[PDB]
Amino acid sequence: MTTDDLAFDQRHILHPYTSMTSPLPVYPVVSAEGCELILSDGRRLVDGMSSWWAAIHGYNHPQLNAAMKSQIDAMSHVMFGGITHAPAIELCRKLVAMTPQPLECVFLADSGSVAVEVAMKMALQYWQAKGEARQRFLTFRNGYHGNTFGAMSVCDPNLFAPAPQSRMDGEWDERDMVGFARLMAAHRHEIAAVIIEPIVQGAGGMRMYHPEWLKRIRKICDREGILLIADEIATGFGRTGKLFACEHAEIAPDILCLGKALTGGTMTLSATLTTREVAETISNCFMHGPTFMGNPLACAAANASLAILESGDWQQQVADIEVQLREQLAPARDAEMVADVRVLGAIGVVETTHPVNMAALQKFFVEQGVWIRPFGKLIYLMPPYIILPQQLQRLTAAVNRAVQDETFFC
Amino acid sequence: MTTDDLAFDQRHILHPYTSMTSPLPVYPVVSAEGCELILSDGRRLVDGMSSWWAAIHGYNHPQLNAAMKSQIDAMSHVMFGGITHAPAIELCRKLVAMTPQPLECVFLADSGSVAVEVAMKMALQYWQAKGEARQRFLTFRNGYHGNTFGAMSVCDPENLFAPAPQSRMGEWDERDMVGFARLMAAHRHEIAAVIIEPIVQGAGGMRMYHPEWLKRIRKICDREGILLIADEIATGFGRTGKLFACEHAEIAPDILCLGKALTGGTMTLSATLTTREVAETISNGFMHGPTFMGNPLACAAANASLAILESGDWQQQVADIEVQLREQLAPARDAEMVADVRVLGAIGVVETTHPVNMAALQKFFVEQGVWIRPFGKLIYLMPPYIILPQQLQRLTAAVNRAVQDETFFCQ
Ligand code: NA
Ligand code: NA
Repeated sequence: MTTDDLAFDQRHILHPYTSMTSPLPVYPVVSAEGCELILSDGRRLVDGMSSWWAAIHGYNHPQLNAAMKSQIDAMSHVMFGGITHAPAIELCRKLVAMTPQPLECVFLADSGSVAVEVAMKMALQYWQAKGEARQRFLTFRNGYHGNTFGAMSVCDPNLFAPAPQSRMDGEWDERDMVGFARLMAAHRHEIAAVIIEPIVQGAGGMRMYHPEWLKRIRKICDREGILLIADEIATGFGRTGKLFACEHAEIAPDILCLGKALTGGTMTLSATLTTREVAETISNCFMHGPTFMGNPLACAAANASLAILESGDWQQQVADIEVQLREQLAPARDAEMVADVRVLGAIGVVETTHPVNMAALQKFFVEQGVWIRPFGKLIYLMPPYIILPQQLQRLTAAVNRAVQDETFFC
Repeated sequence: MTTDDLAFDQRHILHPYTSMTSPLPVYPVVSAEGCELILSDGRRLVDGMSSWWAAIHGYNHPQLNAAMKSQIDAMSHVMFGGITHAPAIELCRKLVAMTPQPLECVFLADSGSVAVEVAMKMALQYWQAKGEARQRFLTFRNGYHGNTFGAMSVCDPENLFAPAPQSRMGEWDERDMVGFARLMAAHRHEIAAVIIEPIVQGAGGMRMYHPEWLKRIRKICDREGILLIADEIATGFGRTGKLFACEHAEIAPDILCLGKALTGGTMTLSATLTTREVAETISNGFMHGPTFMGNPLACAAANASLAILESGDWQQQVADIEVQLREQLAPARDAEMVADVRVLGAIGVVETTHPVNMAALQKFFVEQGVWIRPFGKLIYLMPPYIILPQQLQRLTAAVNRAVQDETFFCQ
């Protein structure tokens, strides 16, 4: 990559959440292996982000590589309309078996937002088939479910209950419920579904709430006849310490959305699983179909990623990561720029009192030989499960150092 | 693929537009090469669909394959936030260079529907930035722009819907404009953008209309200061006989959407291009970012796919496909089940008077050693540009056979 290459990027290529008139530096990566990103100039960086949740087995993993290459030798893509193939079947089997008993019907899609839209369309068609006037969704404030038109309608600015005040680390307080009870009482009759991110509210605040909330929501839904949609696009596949974050409340949703880590972070794929009751009611078809539904290559990558998780090794890896993050992020509770430190599984969050200075903190991080990407008042880690203790220690040392003074804040 | 495997597919895997209470048969594909799909039972089928527009170079293409394998060797994925990489830069260079001059800012995304949602959002953020109350989109009836909620608000039934373009790809009839002008006069103050598929309305009826429509729409938008969104997710990359269908009218939109054939049908990827005016104007007031934005593997596949097109061979491959389709579909105009026949580039459409029987028709095609996937009252062909004449002949003969009587119709 030349500097002329980098100039073209600034002038012509839009990047996520960022100006075309004031783009900040972007770093050129040429390759990646294990837990390291390799920059154009040869510098190797320990990845603390898993490229946004997804790369749980890291990069250039031999099992993912082999599977993707083999699939390419067979066929990279073929349409799913009237057709089926081994990768899609092998994947859907693993998905049905690893999720709660009632979730046995699979709608594969391309992106998470699209998987959420499918979930919403599923809830709307469901009630319409019963002849009921239910077009409204009840969600939490601070929630995040995607970029698209429908996904945006249930995002922190339908009906919005307050964000869950009670914590995963701490105690349950009953006052938390008053707002969601008030909303449901007033609206039980027009509500099609409650859509929520279980335990961890990712993009909306990296909040971790007490599992009693999920227990409570599940019973209220059962009682009123209302559908529950669990958005696990960020939480699935072992990130919070359990395979799926719902397991934390011992509950099953009516509709489950998955993505990000599904393919081991090699390429995009998503899935929306539901119950037979929902799947059959709607057909009495579900009106949906992305062009690349069931992509064999993305399914093959996903199958190999799940096979690595079938060993169970991730449980110990994630538990170890949890203990190391708690121990090593704790000192930050004492720095002047930190407001809160919270860990669950392989998620380590240091919330600050003032917002960060993106360009400056990013450079500091790259200088430390680590890749860490902050947003707002949050400096967080979500590393790959195969990260070595030495590598994890480099990440926490860098975070602890960043919050030592106001050099990198505002 | 065992039978247990096939049974699990039927009871647990949703397929596009198709019931889970009354599922219809599906065919197990184990591999694909050239212009052929290979079933589990060993049967080879000539593909007439390009896996819905996308696989313009067929399957197991040695150049596409080596490119993908090489990128997997470097890295299949890395986040695009704060990071850039060779595959995305090379791709955006090609996209900017091959599209009309004003289109120079690229937003890479995953699926077509998302690319469209991005365009709509751009149009809204834009007027908001200029401080204009503009929240209506004006579109054509019979349009298709994707499956997400925003995309559906401009799919044929609050937005404005002008009558479906009547003049055919045919002489022009000024009366065709009455419905469109009326809406414009009444709501010109409130319209954020006009959004249409150029020349070919795909999923909404495989309709083929007159390029004068684009000249007029471009001129009217110019005059009122309204944004023009051209959805070329289906028509892009040579399909209609020109590189982009907008070329038929030698017009440039303010916003351009691309997908499907962008990667040569190896994996999903999409892109929305717009002008500097739009990108600078939503910037001095863009709120979008899919997780896998800029995915290196998909970008590498698109680079190798665009490199094949760089040779220019598609132009004559498509011209020859068009001559063959017109000649070989002509006999369908003598069949009792046909309502209309129309051809443009490597697209051949036989519209029927009654809806097809999917299960029965699909099986018939498979027995003829061809893969053709109809829908509603349309039996159409969009083959890979590399299809051999003997292969295209097998497709057109199967279509002609299918429309001779009631057999494969209704249900
Ligand atoms: Na299950
Ligand atoms: Na251009």
